Order: sequence, then structure tokens, then C-alpha cells
Amino acid sequence: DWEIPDGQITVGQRIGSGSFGTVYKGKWHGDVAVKMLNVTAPTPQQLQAFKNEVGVLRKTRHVNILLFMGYSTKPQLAIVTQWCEGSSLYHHLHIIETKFEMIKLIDIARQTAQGMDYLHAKSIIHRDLKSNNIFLHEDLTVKIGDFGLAGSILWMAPEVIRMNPYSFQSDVYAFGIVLYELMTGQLPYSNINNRDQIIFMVGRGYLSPDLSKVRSNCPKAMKRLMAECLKKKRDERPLFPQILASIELLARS
Ligand SMILES: CC(=O)Nc1cn2cc(-c3cc(NC(=O)c4cccc(C(F)(F)F)c4)ccc3C)ccc2n1
Repeated sequence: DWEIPDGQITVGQRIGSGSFGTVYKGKWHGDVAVKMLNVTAPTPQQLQAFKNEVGVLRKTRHVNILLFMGYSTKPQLAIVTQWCEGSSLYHHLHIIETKFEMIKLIDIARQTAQGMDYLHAKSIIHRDLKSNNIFLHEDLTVKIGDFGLAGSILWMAPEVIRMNPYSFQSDVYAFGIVLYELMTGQLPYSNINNRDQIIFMVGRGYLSPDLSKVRSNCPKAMKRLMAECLKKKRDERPLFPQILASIELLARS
């Protein structure tokens, strides 16, 4: 069982704080990441969200998924995962501007599609895939998780922006935005400074990511796949088995 024996987890540095909880770098058979709910006594809705999160996490065992390690309920509700080395894909692309070679970019894409295909096969809809939720462990392996504590409308499919509108296809749209980030090094709609206007326009189908911005060395097949994933009509979007087969085919070139 994944219930960690009481008084074994040690929490060190606080590495993230929000309203959905606090994340600390801890110690439990080496470095771990510990997510805790700040309140000493929780709401029955909080206990349920904890149970639901452990229910999803305990179902996952794949190299491209952040490793769930266990949970504690005493003294506080805590979820323990592995401690990664490096930074998020968001950090690489948008903050430290890491210039990865095309072969490496296609690899990050393949590994993300690999983890997304795993989640979808286990009937897990991520609901918040974005480059911040894609960790580049040892600067080599994609680890997908939900690293947040709170939103992020750039990866939101038009029907999610409108109004349950979450599906395998809405995750595919967010994956298309990630491909856009990888192939352009940029976030979409960088020339618009109004949040509400982006929300309104994506939702109405007036605004769409500018594909003319993709790198010169970006394969023709990659540009096609990106456009397919970003289709305003969700039923028109390919699923991850097809996405992965498209990435693996163009990789042999
Ligand atoms: C350097 C380094 O390692 N930093 C680091 C590690 N961190 C780990 C967490 C963290 C995340 C969760 N939950 C999920 O990830 C989650 C939830 C729902 C669905 C899915 C999915 F499987 F659908 F993806 C995944 C639980 C507990 C912790 C400790 C948060 C921030 C963080 N920062």
C-alpha cells in the first residue's frame, strides 16, 4: 500500500505555495517532492479531492509520468512524488531560452505524446497539459504531472473556453499548443496584451495560433500534425495513438 508510515516524511525547503496547497522539497528514502494541504483540519470537499488525486496517481507507472510514491494523512494530507532534476519545458523554452536541436524537440514531442497516450489508455484526462506541467528530468526525459497549486487559457481548446467540455480531444489541443511552443520557441498570441480578448477570440474561433512562425527546419509532417491537433472542431482532432504514430514516422527522416 501507498500509505506512508506516520512520521517518516521530513519536509525541507518550501518550493511552491498556492491555495490548492504547498509544495516542499522533502526527504523520504532520498529527495522527494511533498504536496500538502495547508489546513490542519480539512473540508470534506478537500478530503475528496485528495482521495481523487491519489486514485488517479496510483494508476500510473510509466517513465513519462511524474512518479507517484505515496501519501500520508497524519499530521496533514500529503502526496509524495519523486524529486526531478532540471526544469520544466516552459522554463527551457520561455525563460532560459534553451536552443534545442530539431531531433531533440521531436523527441520531447514524442515523449509527451507517449505519456499522454499512457494516461488516455488508463482513461485519465489530464485537463491541464501545458509546457509548465512537462518536466525535462536530467534534461532528457519528459515527466508529465500537474505541478500547479491554483488559470492558463493558452492551452485551452475553444470548447473548454466556451462551456463537462473536457475530453481526450481537449488534451490533444493542449498538446498542439505544446508542439507550437517547441517549433516556435514562443507562446501563442504574444502580440495580444488582453487576457479577456484572447479568451473571447479563441472561443469564437476568430483567433488561432500563427503557424507561419514555425522554424524553417520544422518537418512538413510536423506542421501538418500541429494544425490537425489545433482544429477548432474537437471531433476533427487526431487521438494520441495516431499522433504518436505520426511523430515516430517523421522521426525516421
Ligand atoms: C524539481 C521537482 O521535482 N519539482 C516538483 C515536483 N512536484 C510534484 C508535485 C506533485 C504533484 C502531484 N500530482 C500530480 O502531478 C498530478 C495530479 C493529477 C493528475 C496528474 C496526471 F497524472 F494526470 F498527470 C498528476 C502530487 C504530488 C506532488 C508532490 C507538484 C509540484 C512539484 N514540483
